[PDB]
Amino acid sequence: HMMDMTQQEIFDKQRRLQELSEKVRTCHQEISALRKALQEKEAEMLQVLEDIQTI
Amino acid sequence: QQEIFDKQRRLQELSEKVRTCHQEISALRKALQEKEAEMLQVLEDIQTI
Amino acid sequence: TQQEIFDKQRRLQELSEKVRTCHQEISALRKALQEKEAEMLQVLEDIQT
Amino acid sequence: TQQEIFDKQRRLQELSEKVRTCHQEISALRKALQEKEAEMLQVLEDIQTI
Repeated sequence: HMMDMTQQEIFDKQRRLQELSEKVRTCHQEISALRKALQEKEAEMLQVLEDIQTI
Repeated sequence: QQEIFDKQRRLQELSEKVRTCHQEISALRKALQEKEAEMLQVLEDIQTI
Repeated sequence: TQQEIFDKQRRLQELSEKVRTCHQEISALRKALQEKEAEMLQVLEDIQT
Repeated sequence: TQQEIFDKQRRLQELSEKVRTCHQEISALRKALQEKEAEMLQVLEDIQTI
Protein backbone atom coordinates (compact mmCIF):
# COMPACT_ATOMS: atom_id res chain seq x y z
CA HIS A 1 0.00 0.00 0.00
CA MET A 2 3.03 2.31 0.13
CA MET A 3 5.68 0.17 -1.60
CA ASP A 4 8.60 1.75 -3.37
CA MET A 5 10.07 0.20 -6.54
CA THR A 6 12.43 -2.13 -4.65
CA GLN A 7 9.79 -3.29 -2.14
CA GLN A 8 7.35 -3.90 -4.99
CA GLU A 9 9.81 -6.22 -6.79
CA ILE A 10 10.41 -8.29 -3.64
CA PHE A 11 6.65 -8.44 -3.20
CA ASP A 12 6.19 -9.68 -6.80
CA LYS A 13 8.76 -12.48 -6.39
CA GLN A 14 7.05 -13.72 -3.23
CA ARG A 15 3.56 -13.38 -4.71
CA ARG A 16 4.15 -14.84 -8.18
CA LEU A 17 6.18 -17.68 -6.64
CA GLN A 18 3.21 -18.36 -4.36
CA GLU A 19 0.68 -18.42 -7.17
CA LEU A 20 2.86 -20.68 -9.24
CA SER A 21 3.21 -23.11 -6.38
CA GLU A 22 -0.56 -23.23 -5.88
CA LYS A 23 -1.30 -23.97 -9.54
CA VAL A 24 1.44 -26.58 -9.64
CA ARG A 25 -0.32 -28.31 -6.74
CA THR A 26 -3.66 -28.25 -8.48
CA CYS A 27 -1.97 -29.62 -11.60
CA HIS A 28 -0.22 -32.25 -9.49
CA GLN A 29 -3.34 -33.73 -7.92
CA GLU A 30 -5.20 -33.69 -11.25
CA ILE A 31 -2.42 -35.28 -13.26
CA SER A 32 -1.90 -37.79 -10.47
CA ALA A 33 -5.61 -38.73 -10.45
CA LEU A 34 -5.86 -39.01 -14.25
CA ARG A 35 -2.69 -41.08 -14.33
CA LYS A 36 -4.30 -43.45 -11.86
CA ALA A 37 -7.59 -43.70 -13.78
CA LEU A 38 -5.64 -44.47 -16.95
CA GLN A 39 -3.58 -47.05 -15.12
CA GLU A 40 -6.73 -48.82 -13.92
CA LYS A 41 -8.38 -48.62 -17.34
CA GLU A 42 -5.30 -50.02 -19.11
CA ALA A 43 -5.14 -52.86 -16.62
CA GLU A 44 -8.80 -53.71 -17.26
CA MET A 45 -8.29 -53.57 -21.06
CA LEU A 46 -5.16 -55.73 -20.83
CA GLN A 47 -7.04 -58.31 -18.80
CA VAL A 48 -9.73 -58.54 -21.47
CA LEU A 49 -6.87 -58.97 -23.95
CA GLU A 50 -5.53 -61.83 -21.84
CA ASP A 51 -8.94 -63.47 -22.12
CA ILE A 52 -8.83 -63.07 -25.89
CA GLN A 53 -5.43 -64.84 -25.98
CA THR A 54 -6.77 -67.45 -23.54
CA ILE A 55 -9.66 -68.36 -25.86
CA GLN B 1 -16.90 -74.76 -39.27
CA GLN B 2 -19.67 -73.51 -37.00
CA GLU B 3 -17.21 -73.97 -34.17
CA ILE B 4 -14.81 -71.40 -35.69
CA PHE B 5 -17.75 -69.01 -36.23
CA ASP B 6 -18.98 -69.34 -32.64
CA LYS B 7 -15.65 -68.55 -30.92
CA GLN B 8 -15.23 -65.61 -33.32
CA ARG B 9 -18.58 -64.33 -32.03
CA ARG B 10 -17.34 -64.61 -28.45
CA LEU B 11 -14.20 -62.86 -29.70
CA GLN B 12 -16.40 -60.10 -31.11
CA GLU B 13 -17.86 -59.48 -27.65
CA LEU B 14 -14.44 -59.35 -26.03
CA SER B 15 -13.16 -57.04 -28.75
CA GLU B 16 -16.14 -54.77 -28.14
CA LYS B 17 -15.18 -54.57 -24.46
CA VAL B 18 -11.61 -53.82 -25.48
CA ARG B 19 -12.78 -51.04 -27.77
CA THR B 20 -14.92 -49.46 -25.05
CA CYS B 21 -11.99 -49.55 -22.63
CA HIS B 22 -9.84 -47.97 -25.24
CA GLN B 23 -12.28 -45.13 -26.00
CA GLU B 24 -12.24 -44.28 -22.32
CA ILE B 25 -8.43 -44.47 -22.26
CA SER B 26 -8.22 -42.24 -25.29
CA ALA B 27 -10.52 -39.61 -23.72
CA LEU B 28 -8.69 -39.74 -20.35
CA ARG B 29 -5.35 -39.51 -22.15
CA LYS B 30 -6.52 -36.42 -24.02
CA ALA B 31 -7.63 -34.80 -20.74
CA LEU B 32 -4.21 -35.67 -19.24
CA GLN B 33 -2.47 -34.12 -22.23
CA GLU B 34 -4.44 -30.92 -21.73
CA LYS B 35 -3.47 -30.89 -18.03
CA GLU B 36 0.23 -31.39 -18.78
CA ALA B 37 0.14 -28.62 -21.38
CA GLU B 38 -1.45 -26.31 -18.82
CA MET B 39 1.17 -27.20 -16.21
CA LEU B 40 4.13 -26.77 -18.52
CA GLN B 41 2.59 -23.41 -19.30
CA VAL B 42 2.55 -22.51 -15.60
CA LEU B 43 6.25 -23.47 -15.28
CA GLU B 44 7.42 -21.52 -18.33
CA ASP B 45 5.27 -18.67 -17.31
CA ILE B 46 6.90 -18.68 -13.90
CA GLN B 47 10.28 -18.10 -15.40
CA THR B 48 10.69 -14.64 -16.87
CA ILE B 49 9.30 -13.24 -13.70
CA THR C 1 -12.60 -81.01 -42.78
CA GLN C 2 -12.04 -78.32 -45.42
CA GLN C 3 -8.45 -77.35 -46.16
CA GLU C 4 -10.01 -73.89 -45.63
CA ILE C 5 -10.92 -74.68 -42.01
CA PHE C 6 -7.28 -75.55 -41.42
CA ASP C 7 -5.89 -72.47 -43.16
CA LYS C 8 -8.39 -70.29 -41.32
CA GLN C 9 -7.09 -71.87 -38.04
CA ARG C 10 -3.47 -71.15 -39.02
CA ARG C 11 -4.53 -67.54 -39.49
CA LEU C 12 -6.27 -67.57 -36.10
CA GLN C 13 -3.39 -69.02 -34.09
CA GLU C 14 -0.91 -66.61 -35.70
CA LEU C 15 -3.33 -63.74 -35.23
CA SER C 16 -3.67 -64.71 -31.58
CA GLU C 17 0.14 -64.66 -31.37
CA LYS C 18 0.12 -61.15 -32.82
CA VAL C 19 -2.22 -60.38 -29.91
CA ARG C 20 0.35 -61.75 -27.46
CA THR C 21 3.04 -59.57 -29.09
CA CYS C 22 0.69 -56.58 -28.87
CA HIS C 23 -0.07 -57.31 -25.20
CA GLN C 24 3.53 -57.60 -24.09
CA GLU C 25 4.51 -54.45 -25.96
CA ILE C 26 1.50 -52.47 -24.73
CA SER C 27 1.99 -53.64 -21.12
CA ALA C 28 5.73 -52.88 -21.04
CA LEU C 29 5.29 -49.42 -22.61
CA ARG C 30 2.47 -48.81 -20.12
CA LYS C 31 4.78 -49.52 -17.22
CA ALA C 32 7.51 -47.28 -18.65
CA LEU C 33 5.03 -44.44 -19.08
CA GLN C 34 3.70 -44.90 -15.53
CA GLU C 35 7.18 -44.85 -13.96
CA LYS C 36 8.13 -41.72 -15.86
CA GLU C 37 4.87 -40.02 -14.86
CA ALA C 38 5.49 -40.91 -11.21
CA GLU C 39 8.99 -39.42 -11.53
CA MET C 40 7.69 -36.18 -13.01
CA LEU C 41 5.13 -35.92 -10.25
CA GLN C 42 7.88 -36.14 -7.65
CA VAL C 43 9.63 -33.25 -9.34
CA LEU C 44 6.30 -31.33 -9.13
CA GLU C 45 6.16 -32.20 -5.45
CA ASP C 46 9.55 -30.46 -5.20
CA ILE C 47 8.27 -27.38 -7.00
CA GLN C 48 5.15 -27.01 -4.80
CA THR C 49 7.24 -26.83 -1.65
CA THR D 1 14.43 -14.20 3.35
CA GLN D 2 15.89 -12.55 0.26
CA GLN D 3 18.51 -15.32 0.56
CA GLU D 4 15.63 -17.82 0.42
CA ILE D 5 13.94 -15.90 -2.43
CA PHE D 6 17.19 -16.51 -4.30
CA ASP D 7 17.57 -20.23 -3.43
CA LYS D 8 13.93 -20.76 -4.37
CA GLN D 9 14.20 -19.02 -7.76
CA ARG D 10 17.12 -21.05 -9.10
CA ARG D 11 15.87 -24.37 -7.71
CA LEU D 12 12.67 -23.55 -9.58
CA GLN D 13 14.60 -23.18 -12.88
CA GLU D 14 16.37 -26.46 -12.37
CA LEU D 15 13.30 -28.47 -11.38
CA SER D 16 11.37 -26.87 -14.26
CA GLU D 17 13.92 -28.04 -16.79
CA LYS D 18 13.67 -31.54 -15.32
CA VAL D 19 9.89 -31.43 -15.71
CA ARG D 20 10.18 -30.15 -19.30
CA THR D 21 12.62 -33.00 -20.03
CA CYS D 22 10.19 -35.45 -18.47
CA HIS D 23 7.22 -34.28 -20.55
CA GLN D 24 9.14 -34.17 -23.80
CA GLU D 25 9.86 -37.87 -23.24
CA ILE D 26 6.48 -38.92 -21.86
CA SER D 27 4.77 -37.18 -24.77
CA ALA D 28 6.81 -39.21 -27.24
CA LEU D 29 6.40 -42.49 -25.33
CA ARG D 30 2.67 -41.86 -25.31
CA LYS D 31 2.79 -41.40 -29.13
CA ALA D 32 4.26 -44.89 -29.29
CA LEU D 33 1.75 -46.34 -26.87
CA GLN D 34 -1.00 -44.94 -29.10
CA GLU D 35 0.05 -46.43 -32.41
CA LYS D 36 0.57 -49.70 -30.70
CA GLU D 37 -2.92 -49.74 -29.23
CA ALA D 38 -3.97 -48.94 -32.79
CA GLU D 39 -2.11 -52.02 -33.98
CA MET D 40 -3.67 -54.32 -31.42
CA LEU D 41 -7.14 -52.97 -32.23
CA GLN D 42 -6.57 -53.74 -35.89
CA VAL D 43 -5.47 -57.22 -34.91
CA LEU D 44 -8.65 -57.73 -32.96
CA GLU D 45 -10.52 -56.50 -36.00
CA ASP D 46 -8.69 -59.21 -37.94
CA ILE D 47 -9.55 -61.97 -35.42
CA GLN D 48 -13.16 -60.89 -35.58
CA THR D 49 -12.68 -60.68 -39.38
CA ILE D 50 -11.79 -64.40 -39.59
